[PDB]
Amino acid sequence: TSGEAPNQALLRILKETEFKKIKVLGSGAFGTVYKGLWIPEGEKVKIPVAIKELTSPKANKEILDEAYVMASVDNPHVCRLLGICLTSTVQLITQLMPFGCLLDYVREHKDNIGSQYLLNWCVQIAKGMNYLEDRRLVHRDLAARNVLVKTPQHVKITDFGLAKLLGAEEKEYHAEGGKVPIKWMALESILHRIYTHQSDVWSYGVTVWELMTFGSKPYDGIPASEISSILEKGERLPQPPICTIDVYMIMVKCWMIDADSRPKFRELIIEFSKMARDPQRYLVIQGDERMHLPDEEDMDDVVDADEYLI
Ligand SMILES: COc1c(Cl)cccc1Nc1c(-c2ccncc2OCC(C)(C)OC)[nH]c2c1C(=O)NCC2
Repeated sequence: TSGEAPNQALLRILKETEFKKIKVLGSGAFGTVYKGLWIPEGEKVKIPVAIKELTSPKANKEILDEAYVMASVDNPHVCRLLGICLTSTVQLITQLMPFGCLLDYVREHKDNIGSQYLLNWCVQIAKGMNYLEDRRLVHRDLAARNVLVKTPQHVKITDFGLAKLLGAEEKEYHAEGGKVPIKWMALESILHRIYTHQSDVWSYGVTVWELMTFGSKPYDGIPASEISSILEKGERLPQPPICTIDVYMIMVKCWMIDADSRPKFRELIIEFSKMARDPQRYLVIQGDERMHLPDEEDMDDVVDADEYLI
C-alpha cells in the first residue's frame, strides 16, 4: 500500500569475543557506558568503541528501538551504530567519543574555549539535526549532555531513546506519559505532548544557551512543574554575557510561541556559519585570541570508526 521507503539499513551483530579491554566509563539515567576495543576478526584493525546497556524485556525492547534508529543514520555529526551484541543483555556498540559529552567539556575547559569552537559546535549540531530532519526523525532529547566530543573540533549527536520517526505526510508526534526533559522542550510539547522538528529547534536553542553559558543549568532552581507557566508569561532564558545580540536573537527565535516562526535547522547552519567566519564579532570572550584546544601496544592497528567502513 501507501507509505514510506524500505528501510534497508544493515544491523550488524557482533561477537562478544571481538571486544577487549572493557572498562567502565560512566553510568546514569542513560544506563551504563563502557569503553573497549572492537577487533573484527580477520582484519588487522583495532577500533576504540563505547558500549551501552540499560535484563528486563522492557529494557531489551527499548535498547532495540534505539538500535533501529541509529542503524538508519549516517552523518558525520550523528553517532553511528557499529552494531549490537546479543549477550545476557543487549548492548549497543558505537564509535568511542574520547572527550565525553559537550556539557561536561565546556564546564571543564571554560577558560580555554574560544568563539571559534563555540560557533563551530553550533554549526555541527545544526548540521546533524538538519540531517535527522531529512530522515524525518524528531530527536526529542537534544541537549548539551547528548552531544559527544570526538575531538574538540568534531562533535556528534547521541542518545536516541526518545527519537521518533515521523511517517510521510505526518507532521507531529503525539507522545504519552513519561519522564521528559521539561527545561529543553517547546511549550507545545510541555502543554500538549506535541513534538516536531520545530520543537527540536527549541531544544537546539536551549543547547546553544548551555554552551554559551559554559554549561549553566537552564532555569537553575526552578521546579520543572513551573516551566510551563513561566514560558506562558513570556519569560525566556537570559542573554549570556559573551553573546552579542546577533547570537542571542537567534536563540530567542528558537523559543517563539509560533513553532513555524522558529528558524529551520538549515537556516541555523547558514547563520552560524557566517558568524564562525568572524567569531570575535559575535562572541565576546575574555582572552579569546589566546586559547588552544587539543594505549601503546594497540597503536599500530588502531583505526577510528570514521575510517572503518563496511
Ligand atoms: C547512543 O549512542 C551510543 C551507543 Cl550506540 C553506544 C554507546 C554509547 C552511546 N552514546 C553515549 C555516550 C558515549 C558514546 C561514545 N563514546 C563515549 C561516550 O561517553 C560515555 C560517558 C558516560 C562519559 O558519557 C559522556 N555517553 C552517553 C551516551 C548516551 O546515549 N546518553 C548519555 C550518555
